Amino acid sequence: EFMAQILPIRFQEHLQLQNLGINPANIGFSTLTMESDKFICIREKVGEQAQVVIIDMNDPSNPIRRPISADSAIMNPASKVIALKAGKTLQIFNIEMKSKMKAHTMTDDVTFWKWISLNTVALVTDNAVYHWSMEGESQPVKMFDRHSSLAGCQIINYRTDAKQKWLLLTGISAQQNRVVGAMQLYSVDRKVSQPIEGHAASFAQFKMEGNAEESTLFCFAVRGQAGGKLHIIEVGTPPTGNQPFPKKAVDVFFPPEAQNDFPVAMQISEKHDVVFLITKYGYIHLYDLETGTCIYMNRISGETIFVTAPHEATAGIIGVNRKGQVLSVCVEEENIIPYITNVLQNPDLALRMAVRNN
Ligand SMILES: O=C1N=C(NS(=O)(=O)c2ccc3ccccc3c2)S/C1=C\c1ccccc1Oc1ccccc1
Repeated sequence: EFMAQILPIRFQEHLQLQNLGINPANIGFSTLTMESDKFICIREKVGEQAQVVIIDMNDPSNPIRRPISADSAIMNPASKVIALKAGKTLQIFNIEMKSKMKAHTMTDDVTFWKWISLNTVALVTDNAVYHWSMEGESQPVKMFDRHSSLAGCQIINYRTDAKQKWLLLTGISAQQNRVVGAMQLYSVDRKVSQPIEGHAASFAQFKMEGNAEESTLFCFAVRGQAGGKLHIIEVGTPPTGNQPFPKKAVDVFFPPEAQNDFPVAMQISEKHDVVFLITKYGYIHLYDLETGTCIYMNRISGETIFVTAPHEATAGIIGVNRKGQVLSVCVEEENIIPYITNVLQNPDLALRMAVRNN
């Protein structure tokens, strides 16, 4: 209780989507996308008519709404560009210039897709993953074939390292009354896949003390038969001159009343070298990227948070919950080291954080 009033985080509510004319039935994974902190896109069928709604997070009181039919709609992370699909037909549309950009017809249905950069869409079929540039004439390019361990899964995420050399596909399945995560880590250079049991993950770049060059880290969290675990590992050849990053493995805690909770989302602060982990029940956890030390845990949402993105300005995490609350969490930069000193009583981490300068 000493200094218990000083949190290491700042929680913020940004929006309530039901106050912006969004039907609650459409606030969910199949109909609402948030590919970055810049936009939220919702598909709604008002009467017999399919509509696409775009909320510009910089102008949220003026949603853009159009009678456009699509099975899925994802805004570009940065520009006023949208990808739409209808069956096997994909199109990318330049909203700003009110013009079509690119189109492609697949032979296999796309069951999941996501923007992975300012200019590339990843496409997941039942049997493969493709990357499609929004520029130029190029067709999607196959990156890898799907591993059998993901067969029949609901795909929930796809993401890459910054250099697009380490690719990660995540799915879940219902095995009796358990939700089991299955990941496929693919190395572009080695042309090798590794199946991993995991629920949520991210990549990060991290410059170790004593090294001149960044390490590419892969962090994943799982709740399996052994309970909750978080792993932080370097992937790929360490830059010449670097020492290797020692792999970290730490517990992920669930209270006794939360036996059916599990990880659903992860984002990593570039600036603060902190991992944000969100659970199905609406808990957030913070871990130190370097050591895996658990900094903080709390239940921040009464409803499941079903989509997240980096929150750029604060190097935090932003998300939408099933009632339509748009919320974020970030490090509170002036309070985190007091909290580490006096509540965690971890002066090694207090020092290491100040030395990084944060
Ligand atoms: O009615 C329209 N209203 C618009 N306004 S907008 O550009 O600000 C805008 C705004 C929001 C959008 C959301 C999703 C997809 C496109 C959008 C475009 S463009 C248009 C028709 C149109 C124009 C050019 C070529 C074809 C057109 O028809 C379709 C376009 C995409 C999918 C299906 C049909």
